[PDB]
Amino acid sequence: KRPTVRPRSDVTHKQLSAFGEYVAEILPKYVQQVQVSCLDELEICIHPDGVIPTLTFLRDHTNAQFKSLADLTAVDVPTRQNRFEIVYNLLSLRFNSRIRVKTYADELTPIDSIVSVHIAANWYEREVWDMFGVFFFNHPDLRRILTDYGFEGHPFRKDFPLTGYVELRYDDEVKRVVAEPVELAQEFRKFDLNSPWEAFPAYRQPPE
Amino acid sequence: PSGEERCIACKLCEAICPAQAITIEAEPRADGSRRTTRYDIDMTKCIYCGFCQEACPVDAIVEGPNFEFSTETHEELLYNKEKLLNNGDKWEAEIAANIQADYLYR
Amino acid sequence: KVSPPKRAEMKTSMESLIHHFKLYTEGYQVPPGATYTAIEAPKGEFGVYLV
Amino acid sequence: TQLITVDEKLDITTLTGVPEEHIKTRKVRIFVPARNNMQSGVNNTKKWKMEFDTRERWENPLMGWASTADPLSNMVLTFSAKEDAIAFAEKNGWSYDVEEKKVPKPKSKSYGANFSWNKRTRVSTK
Amino acid sequence: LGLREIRVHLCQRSPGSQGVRDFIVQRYVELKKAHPNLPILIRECSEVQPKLWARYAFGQEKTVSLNNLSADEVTRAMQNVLSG
Amino acid sequence: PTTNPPTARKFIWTNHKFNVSATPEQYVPYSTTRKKIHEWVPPSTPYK
Amino acid sequence: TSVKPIFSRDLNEAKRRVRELYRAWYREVPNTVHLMQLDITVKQGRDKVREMFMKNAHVTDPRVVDLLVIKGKMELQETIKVWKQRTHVMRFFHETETPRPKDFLSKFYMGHDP
Amino acid sequence: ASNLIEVFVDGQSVMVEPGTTVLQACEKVGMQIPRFCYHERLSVAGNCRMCLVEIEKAPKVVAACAMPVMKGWNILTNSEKSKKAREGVMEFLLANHPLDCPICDQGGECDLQDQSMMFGSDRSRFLEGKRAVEDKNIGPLVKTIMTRCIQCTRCIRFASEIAGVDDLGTTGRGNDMQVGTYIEKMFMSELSGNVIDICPVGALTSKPYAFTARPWETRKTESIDVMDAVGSNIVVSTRTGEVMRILPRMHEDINEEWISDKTRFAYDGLKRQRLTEPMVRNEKGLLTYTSWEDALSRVAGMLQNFEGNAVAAIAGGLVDAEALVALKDLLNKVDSDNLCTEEIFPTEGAGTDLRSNYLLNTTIAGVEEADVVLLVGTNPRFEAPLFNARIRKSWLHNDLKVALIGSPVDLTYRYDHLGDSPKILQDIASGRHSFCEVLKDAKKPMVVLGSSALQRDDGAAILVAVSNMVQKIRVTTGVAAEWKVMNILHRIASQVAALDLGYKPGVEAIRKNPPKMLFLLGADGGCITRQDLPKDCFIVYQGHHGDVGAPMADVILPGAAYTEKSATYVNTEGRAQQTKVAVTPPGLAREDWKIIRALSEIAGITLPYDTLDQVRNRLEEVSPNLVRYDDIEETNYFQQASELAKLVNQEVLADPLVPPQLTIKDFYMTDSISRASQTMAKCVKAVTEG
Amino acid sequence: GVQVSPSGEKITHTGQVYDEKDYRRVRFVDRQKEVNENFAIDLIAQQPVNEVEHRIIACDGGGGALGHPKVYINLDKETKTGTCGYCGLQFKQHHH
Ligand code: SF4
Ligand code: SF4
Ligand code: SF4
Ligand code: SF4
Ligand code: FES
Ligand SMILES: [K+]
Ligand SMILES: [Zn+2]
Repeated sequence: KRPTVRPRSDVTHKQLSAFGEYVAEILPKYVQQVQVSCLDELEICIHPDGVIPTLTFLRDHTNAQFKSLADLTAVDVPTRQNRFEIVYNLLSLRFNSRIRVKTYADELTPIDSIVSVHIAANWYEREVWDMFGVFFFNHPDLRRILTDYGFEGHPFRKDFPLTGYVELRYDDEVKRVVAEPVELAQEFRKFDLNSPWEAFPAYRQPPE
Repeated sequence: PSGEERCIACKLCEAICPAQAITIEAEPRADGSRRTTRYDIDMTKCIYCGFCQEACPVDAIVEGPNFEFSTETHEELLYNKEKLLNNGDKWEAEIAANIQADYLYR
Repeated sequence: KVSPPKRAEMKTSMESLIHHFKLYTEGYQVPPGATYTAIEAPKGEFGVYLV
Repeated sequence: TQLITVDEKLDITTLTGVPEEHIKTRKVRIFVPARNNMQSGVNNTKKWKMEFDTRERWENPLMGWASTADPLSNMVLTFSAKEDAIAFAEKNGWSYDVEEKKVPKPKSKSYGANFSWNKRTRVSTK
Repeated sequence: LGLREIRVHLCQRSPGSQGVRDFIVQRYVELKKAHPNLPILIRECSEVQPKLWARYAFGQEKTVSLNNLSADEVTRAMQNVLSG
Repeated sequence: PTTNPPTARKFIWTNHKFNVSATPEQYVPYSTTRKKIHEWVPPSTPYK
Repeated sequence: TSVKPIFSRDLNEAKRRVRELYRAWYREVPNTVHLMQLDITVKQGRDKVREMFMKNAHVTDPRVVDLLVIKGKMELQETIKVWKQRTHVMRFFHETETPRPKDFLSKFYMGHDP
Repeated sequence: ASNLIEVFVDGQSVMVEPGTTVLQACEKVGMQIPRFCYHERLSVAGNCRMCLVEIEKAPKVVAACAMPVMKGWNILTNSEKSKKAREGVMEFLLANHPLDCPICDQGGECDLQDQSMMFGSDRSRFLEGKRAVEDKNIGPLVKTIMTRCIQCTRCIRFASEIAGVDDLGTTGRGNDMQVGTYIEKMFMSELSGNVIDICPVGALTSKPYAFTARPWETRKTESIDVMDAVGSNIVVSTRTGEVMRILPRMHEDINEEWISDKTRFAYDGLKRQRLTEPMVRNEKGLLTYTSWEDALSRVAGMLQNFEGNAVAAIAGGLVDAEALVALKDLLNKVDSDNLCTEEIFPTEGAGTDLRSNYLLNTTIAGVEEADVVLLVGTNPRFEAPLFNARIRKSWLHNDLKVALIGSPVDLTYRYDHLGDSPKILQDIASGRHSFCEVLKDAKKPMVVLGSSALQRDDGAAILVAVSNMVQKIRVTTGVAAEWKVMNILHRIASQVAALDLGYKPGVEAIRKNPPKMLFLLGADGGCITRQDLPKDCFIVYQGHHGDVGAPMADVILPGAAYTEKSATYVNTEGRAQQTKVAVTPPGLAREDWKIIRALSEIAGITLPYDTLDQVRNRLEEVSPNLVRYDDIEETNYFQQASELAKLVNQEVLADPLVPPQLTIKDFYMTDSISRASQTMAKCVKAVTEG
Repeated sequence: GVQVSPSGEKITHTGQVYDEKDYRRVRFVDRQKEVNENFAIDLIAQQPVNEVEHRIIACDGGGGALGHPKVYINLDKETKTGTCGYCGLQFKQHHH
């Protein structure tokens, strides 16, 4: 009706809520939270011990058939004890659906790799380790995949600086490409682009 | 058309520049006008996206149609206000015609 | 409040000028949430997980 | 069989990859940022911020730009709680200064005080 | 050798500084009468140990911890600092 | 621009210049701002 | 104060893994110097390996020690299979980088950085 | 729930005190109602109508800034009526608001723009022509473009209630109502840049800051002001390593929301007359630039040449505690005790031994809590503008009774002028005064003695007379022991920290024993010169501005400024605060304690600290309140100090108490940064001629 | 107009010129420091004051949507022309 607002269908929300209840009652040992967004996306937040059973159940169950892992990633929220939120987006071609599975980790608690469930998880978990430092148990070959050889630090972390700590240049005395502490001719000018007025009253957190 | 600079040092182009390729410093002029004292565009940093020319409220900064301006040193692509004003004076006969042909779409 | 107004409207209207200023300096505020949007790219499924 | 005991400080500085200078010589500040006095909006005073001490910015000889040498100059981290920021700073091995949140004091407001019979709060104009 | 400065660090509300507080309120005035040229800096804080600092000629400093000392022994420590 | 000449402005260059790179007429960048911090000038007369 | 281990229950087998990694690096240094045409000697490479281990020698958390061993094994594999180049190997020596002096007078003369 | 009423914001219960407005209840719940004319420290106006909200089961929206909640009200802050009201009011403002956003200094700092984006519509229906208003010329500090004004009367209420000048107002009627002055009048008081702060639109902008930067450009550094001894918390806005602006910071116990004009606009003096390189005298006698090694070598050689009493140091006003303790340690290691300050405090009696003897013991919240205030020998309006602003706030709200001994100066409130002679202190101590019967009627008196009054020759006599008077007041009124009556108001930022560290106040020791080597730690007051110094005196000036102390120095050492160093300053209350680094010192200038420590290492007596935290540890082990930041820990022993003061046997003079700052022209230039500021020079020229 | 330093270097419209002892003139040695010849302050000083009849005038810089945002200038002060804050054109009210 309204030309500027997205149309909303409630049938997808009902179906995803029913399937979330289904998965939650099937796996109460690991499922910690089930939510359906207003964008009609199902998220299941599980304990890190249940990554392998949850992913295996979602891939091999007759009513799930999430045989395709869309992607695997991490989100660094450095204000909780377990700062890395590991996100698995999965696609079911049989039922034309998508699901999201979340779990948590910190810098010193590795989680189980799901290479035995999906083979794309090999390179995806290599990227997660390279960019966040989240180790993965039982990985066939875990190593860096995008950073330079000998790169120190995991650059997608929040506390890692945007420009990094070292920069490369060709030194003619040693006839090599060498790493120096980073100096910028012009510093990256950060901007404070946050309005002091609340934009969304639906997301107003209660005062502390 | 009077010859006064269109730029009013509002830094909208600097704010919207996705590559942070624009550096602007400003102060009131001798007649009290709000004008820039530094307008630098690092063309080695610029991504040629037109966000500056579509964020400029007075059509001061534009991407004129010159593309054959390759240089032999890295420094010559670090434009300042004198270079940009000279480019505006050089290409005004074409930029004004392009804006005349284009401005009804934007 | 999301898309910039036309340039004539910006140069003739106060609300349009304010919105042009804020969209091209701060940008629109996106309400908090996460999504995975997948699009049939020519090379396959191109996905964006936006938080 | 899957639970051990660690009675230590939870130090991950050897794993973060930060050079030793930018750990030992750095000071961080944990604070709720003050409300910008040009505005009356208070939505930027809700979250704790951790920033670093300001280092040298000099003038570029070629162009006059603000050249810098420290990488942690634009690094600002957002935390929901002061103790969370404390935990992150101690975990990453940075010395910190903590400023307590300046909540504005509750104030007794009365519109009728502008028209007082005897008190000095009576205004002379509107 | 040669006393230059006395500093007394104490607490306003602490049992360990009670003798120091008593010493100040019943003996500091006549002490200042006795030595009206010597800086006896009384500094009080919330979470400091009761302390005495004696600064001498070339920057030397002797530190005496007088936590949980009563008024008479704080007086005796002060006299030991003043004499030598 | 013979049947439709462009608009004439007094600030438009009357003589077009080609690419002047690697010539003495080339463009050299510089900071266009003045000095911001002014140093104290000591007096030229001795105190004693 | 009770956490989940990664590989080592306590510091002893963590130090055992550290000794195994040091053994592997010590054996691999001469092969690296022979294979990549390095100006350094075998003594300098083993000294650099010992310097890196002693740089990390102050940690007492078994999980951190295990992750350090994992990272060291990753770098060891990057040196065994020739993925690190001559530049990547020589980046450990910082021979083009002048060192900042550690004394107050030199830091005062150089600049404002402490 | 005694004396509390339960109200609801969007159905959520909250208990509020009676008289709480709808806006205050909503901000207690946690939501900020839009506003333009309401300010938490101004009176309620209620004219901008942006705060209109819907109360449930009520047909008419109410103004939340003025309407108090009654009982059980459900405040629907996000209902359709509230949203429509906000959209309508925003449309009415932007109908006549001028399209000036690119050329307006309120670029990203605009309440009108932000509240438009958050609550107004996205387009305009206004098809008519806009109004335009001629600009005013109220002064060279505040630039007026009154076409942008939304007639919210915030500036009028501020100038009436806090500045206390009654010079602004509205002339006209209807759509032609214009804010300003009817006559061509220069609106120049102290605390006059706060109208630039509180004007929500860019109608009242800053003329020194004009067109310079944008708020998204500016980095914010939270620091402390050192232009006086109030210690106002400020934000230094720096862009690309250059100080761009000074804004206040919200600190309820010191400066609330405002700063003085000197604090706000004297920052441009940090860009002129700056010492950038170390300098030494030639063989001709002229100062020439040299290296740090050479300059410190010369100073160290002369220092190890000279012995204890021959070496002395004098501290100025803009000096941090770290440099003060470093210089004290250096002179103590060469066995020198002549560590003096330019400002004079009486050493007779207790002196600086008891910390309550030289502090604002009641503090600024105690000014808010007091009922009678007796100001002796001070002009607080210019010596401590935020302290006087707090006095005026208490005078407005708590009906404070203010009396003044000293010359009659305009304090922007009505007081009782008891006279200017210091013998009135003896009269009040004897108990024969109309103010004596006022005081015995009073309950929580406060007696504030000025450091400017202590600067006189009979400063000790004045201090002991005031102490005797305060003792008589305490024994005749029966006040509680928790209430502090005696207070000393300082005008020097470094003075309280120096007295805590143990500096002997005043240069009387220098005059008694003229030193052969002299350190001037930012000393630019000219209290000691080469006329009363010996002929072959070696002078080293360590400072940031070359004003009075640099030209008379043999060696010049460029130090940092308060915007350039992380430093410790103690205000009049005894509260210690630290400034953070906003920019770096220009040229070869260094941090002051680092300069002193490097000099000590070259001289061969190395101080036991190398980093700033170690210097703070030294500060703690000297007097451990310079590390208790933002702490207001109480002092005692006024009885002991008063007994010693009673045994002091000096006599007051017949000269009337005349403060040095009688007018705002005397206010605008007090220290080296103010004297180097061009903006302050323009202010002086305006209040003198224009 | 373009003026030269005692060093002979052209002074820009921002007033920028290197000092005699400034080493950064070596970037102009064997090259040229290019300065925009048309000074906008002088060019806008050359414009005649527009004599209008109304108390409030509207300026958009000319060309409609090709100019600057449309603002209104109040010509009440008879001792000073009203200057457009964007384009610098001056207007004066004709009281005859
Ligand atoms: S076109 Fe270039 S200068 Fe303009 S906004 Fe895009 S990147 Fe920046
Ligand atoms: S070029 Fe345009 S967008 Fe950039 S500062 Fe100037 S007026 Fe603003
Ligand atoms: S006050 Fe605000 S809305 Fe008005 S011109 Fe300035 S930025 Fe725009
Ligand atoms: S000038 Fe500013 S503060 Fe004063 S009434 Fe107008 S909008 Fe309000
Ligand atoms: S905020 Fe209440 S009417 Fe203005
Ligand atoms: K304003
Ligand atoms: Zn115009």
